[PDB]
Amino acid sequence: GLLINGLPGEGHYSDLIRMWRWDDFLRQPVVKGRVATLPTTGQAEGDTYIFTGSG
Amino acid sequence: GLLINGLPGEGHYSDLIRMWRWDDFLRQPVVKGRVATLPTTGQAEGDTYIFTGSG
Amino acid sequence: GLLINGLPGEGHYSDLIRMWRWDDFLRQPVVKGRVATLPTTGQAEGDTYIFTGSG
Amino acid sequence: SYLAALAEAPTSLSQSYTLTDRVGSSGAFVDRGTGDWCPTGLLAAELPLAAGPNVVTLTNATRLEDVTVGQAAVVDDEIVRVDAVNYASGTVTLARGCADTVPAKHLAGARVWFYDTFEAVDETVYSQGVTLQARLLTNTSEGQLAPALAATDSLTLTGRQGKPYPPGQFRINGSAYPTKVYGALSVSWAKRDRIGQADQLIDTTVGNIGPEDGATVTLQVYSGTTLKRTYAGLTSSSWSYPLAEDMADGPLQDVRLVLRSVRDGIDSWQQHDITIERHGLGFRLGE
Repeated sequence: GLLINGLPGEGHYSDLIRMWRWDDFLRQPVVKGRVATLPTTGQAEGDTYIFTGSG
Repeated sequence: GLLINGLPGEGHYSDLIRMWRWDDFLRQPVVKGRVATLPTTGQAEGDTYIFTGSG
Repeated sequence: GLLINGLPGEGHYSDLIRMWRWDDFLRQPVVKGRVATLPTTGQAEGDTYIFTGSG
Repeated sequence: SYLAALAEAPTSLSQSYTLTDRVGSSGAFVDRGTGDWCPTGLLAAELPLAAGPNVVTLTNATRLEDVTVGQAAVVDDEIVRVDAVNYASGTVTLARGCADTVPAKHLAGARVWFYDTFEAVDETVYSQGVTLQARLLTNTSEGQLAPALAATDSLTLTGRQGKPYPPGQFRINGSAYPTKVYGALSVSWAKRDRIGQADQLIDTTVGNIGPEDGATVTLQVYSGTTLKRTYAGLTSSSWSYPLAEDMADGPLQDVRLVLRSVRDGIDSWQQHDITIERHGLGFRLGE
């Protein structure tokens, strides 16, 4: 149980960008592959890798 | 078929409250269990029960 | 990979109504059937057909 | 309460005028003294609601030469301070919201009185709520005006000196009288003590000058026409709308802010009142 409600409307634009980007990502939850480290190169929009690096 | 489009620009803060609630809640549509009555105690954020009471 | 981010705030109303309609539709992604042509009659809200016409 | 009168010379051959007044609508007028002519002028253009110095041009100005910087000028129901004077062009700079007054709209043609050092005062003390009838009689080397030809007027006392001063610097989210606020509502007010200020004229732009013994701040929240929330006993210099009532009242696109100071149930004569428009997430997304 976690929550993001009641944003002070001063920082409302950041939350608006959040609603834009996450909603855009929600078309299909697909991962190109599991990775133990963040790909430092060769990544762009539409690339989703499961970051399972120790931590 | 239903929609939530038609509404004035006055009372839509509740609409966006609901947009912050539903979207975040839909991370994973999981129900802790089916209930024929609303749990009157011992419930908090993250608790979802299918209210399947008569009616 | 695609995005709908960073629009000029002047026209944010159109894309907000957009995301509202899409969120409303996301309750259950159901298609009444597959159609090679857009139904020209007998359609209303809640009717979803897969437009798989040539093109 | 004390009574004062101001007048303009009808002719260059008039030296001064006599003050005659009586209590109520019955009785015999008792001479109270004489006073000189008060310099005055007419505003050529409207004076917008804005704190700090403002440049205004005066038309039909009289005795503009004798005006001095630092004097107290009263127009309609606002007391202002003169910062600069231009004899030739009759353009002066006025400090808005000074003493126990707040800025207000003044349409073109409003009369400005530089009453400082040019007012006739009746030394007798009168209690609040009493209605007076007074007349001004012109005096010339040829004699005095016959009372039958003197105009009559009435005034209702309101204990102006008794009431506490209203709050000063009224800034909302860092802006003065803004019509645009992005979400969170922050209102800042200044604390004014009449005793400490004494004869000094302090405008709204100045900061806190300390509170007055037994004086607090009260705020009223309205829904445009209806009263929804009322916060009293405020002692801080800022207030924010609690999140608890935001859902109950929902979004309030049109919010009326009313600010005043009250001590022992004594409300200030004047107050602030503006209807502001809110913007941000959940406010005005019809466009």
